[PDB]
This record gives sequence, structure tokens and C-alpha cells, in this order.
Amino acid sequence: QGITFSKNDVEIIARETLYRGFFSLDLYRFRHRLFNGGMSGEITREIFERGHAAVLLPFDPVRDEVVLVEQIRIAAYDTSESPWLLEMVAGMIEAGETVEDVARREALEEAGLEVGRTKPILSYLASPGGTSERLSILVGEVDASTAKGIHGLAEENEDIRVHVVSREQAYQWVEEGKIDNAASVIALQWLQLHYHNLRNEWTK
Amino acid sequence: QGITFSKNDVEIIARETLYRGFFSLDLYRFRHRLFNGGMSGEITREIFERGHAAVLLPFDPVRDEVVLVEQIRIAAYDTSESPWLLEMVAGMIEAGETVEDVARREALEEAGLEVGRTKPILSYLASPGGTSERLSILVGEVDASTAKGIHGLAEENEDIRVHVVSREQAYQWVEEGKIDNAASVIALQWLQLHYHNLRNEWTK
Ligand SMILES: [Mg+2]
Ligand SMILES: [Mg+2]
Ligand SMILES: [Mg+2]
Ligand SMILES: [Mg+2]
Repeated sequence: QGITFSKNDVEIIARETLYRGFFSLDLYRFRHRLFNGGMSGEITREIFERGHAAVLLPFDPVRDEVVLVEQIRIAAYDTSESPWLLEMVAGMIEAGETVEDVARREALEEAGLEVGRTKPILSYLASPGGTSERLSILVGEVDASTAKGIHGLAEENEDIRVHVVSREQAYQWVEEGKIDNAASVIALQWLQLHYHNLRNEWTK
Repeated sequence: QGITFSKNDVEIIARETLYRGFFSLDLYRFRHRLFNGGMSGEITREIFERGHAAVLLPFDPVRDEVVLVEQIRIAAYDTSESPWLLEMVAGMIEAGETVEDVARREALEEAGLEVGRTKPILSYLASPGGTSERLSILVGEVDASTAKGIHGLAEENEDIRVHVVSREQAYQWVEEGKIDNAASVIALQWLQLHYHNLRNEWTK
């Protein structure tokens, strides 16, 4: 069971910078084994290179509440009723940083929140046919009564409003499509599948 | 409760295509309302434009099984032990096509699967800080005993292997990180939250 081939079965011949700006787009040139027993020819794929992220689900296990952050995401505009989204605390991981240190820093900058205990949720590839981006989600213990107001770093044009909802309310917003970004959907579905055990662990 | 601002509260000044090849990278230039009042100055964001996708979770409600498709995703290479991933049937939506039309066509091309009934799962933004991509997931009724072999369009260098596993095994592979692409994580978490009702609905 499981996948068929490993890194022994693919060679990346070269990568070519197609675009270099804030982010990059790279042409990967590679060959790989085929399920029928042969080797492919040279394949090329355009890959959006934008680094990787840490994501924090801020969960108050005493109150059974979730902290959401609201901010504009212009890329949502063309397919959404509004480009302002309800999301998880999150940010890019820079060289030498840990997932958990980024999560804590962003929780303070984006929601004014201190974080207590943490546990991993899941680490996922956002859209691996066209981007390398991986996002690593943690759940962090918070006191949701301390989560309120307008945050974000103005010098980076980051304008963020905190919302506090019950867990059940956040999950219903997923089921209704009011929360519809991957990081939040994955985190809140995970929470709906693990909240009993997590609340026990964090309130004993 | 809910979001604060709408499309009336943002002005997209211009979009500039910075790169065009198979996909595009666009620079959005815009200004938007601020939570504390007033308007931002001009902000620019680089946005990866690659269209939008339909995703099909193939679920056999008689057997409580899912059909997975395996193929290489070279963008996974740098952060994964292998770039061959276990994934949902999925494909790009072309002009005029519906999510359902694409899901049914791809199920045949990628897994040799006829699909009976379908239902919506969720529609999500893959990573809206840097890409506009939206993926719309359906669950599709299949006979997993018909699922086997190698598929994909060899003329597009699409080499795909079918795997059939129990729902429980697929979900445990999500928990373990062996399935870690957003579309499959979201779909299989949804299935874990809804399978009892879905099996009752589809075996009446
Ligand atoms: Mg952020
Ligand atoms: Mg931030
Ligand atoms: Mg596909
Ligand atoms: Mg296909």
C-alpha cells in the first residue's frame, strides 16, 4: 500500500527563473519513472515559489471558543462575494525560524494574543500542481476573552480585525461557506474531529 | 456577526500581467477601507493566476471505500519525502464548463470511474494571500470494485495510478501525514464528519 515511487525515481535536471519579484515563478525541468515501467521524456512545470507558512488555530478550551482574524485578500476578489476573509493567524516562515515561533509572533501581531500549550494539527501542500507552498498548522491554547480589536502591522499594510466565535459557530460558518480558505477549513474540520479529546487534555 | 467590508470598499486601480506562460503572475494595485476608518494608500500584491478547479472525492457507500489517484507533483519535492502524491480526482475548469461536468470527465480520464450521484462538499481558496485559485469539491458515488490500473492522458504527460482503500485507512493517512494535499485533506475530513449520513442517503 501507499505510493509507488521515491526521489530515486525522478531527476530534476534544472530550474529556470521565469519571474523574480516579491515571489518567484520557476520552471522545473525533470524526468520521472512511469507506472507502465518506462521513463518519461523531459517534463516542464511552472511552479509558484512563495515560501512556506505557519498557521495557528487559536482555541480557548475553557470557553470552547475560536479566534478568527479578518483582513482583505485581494486574490479572493474574482470568485468571492467580498475579498475580506475570516482566517487563521498565519505568516511566512523565514530562514532559521520554527513553525511555533512564527505562530506565536503572528498571534501577537495579528490578534494581540499570548499562546499557551500547542499541538500540531496537520501540514499540507496548498495546491501542489502549481505551487510548492506548504503550510504547517498548530492549535494553540488561548484565553479568548483577551482577543479583541484591530491589529496587524500598519507598516506592512496589514489591517486585521479580531472576531471571537464559539467553536460550533465557526464550524457552521465553514459548512455555510462563510469561511472558505484552506487553512481555516482544514483547521476547523480538524477541531470538529478532535475537540472532545483536546478540551479534556487542556482542562484536566 | 461576519465580515465588515464588501466590494464597494475596495478599488482595484489596475492589474498588470508580470509573466504569462502556461499560467500568469499578475500585479494587483488597489486601495481599501481600513477598520479604524479611512482608506489605505495604494497597495500592490503579486498574485498567481492559474484558473480554478473541480475536485471529486470518489466514495463507494456500499463498501465504505475511497478511490485515490497517485501521480507526481514536482512542486511537492522540496518539502516532501516523495513528490508522488495520493490525491483526489481533479481538473481545471474551462470556459463554459460546470464543476460537475469537469468532475465527471476527470473521474473517467484519471480513474476509469463512472460516477452516479454527486453532492457538494465545499469550495475553497487554496492560498488567497498569493493565488486566486478556487477549488470546488464534490463527493461522487462510485463502485470501487471497478477502480484499478493506470490512467491519465499520456499526451499531456499525465501518468496516474488508482488506489482503493477503506475510508478509515484514507483518513488515518491524513492523520499520519501520508495524505497532505489540501484538496484531499479537506475532502477526507469532510467525509469523516458526514459519512454515516451519506451512506444512509446513497444506499436507500
Ligand atoms: Mg497573516
Ligand atoms: Mg502577519
Ligand atoms: Mg488531476
Ligand atoms: Mg486530469
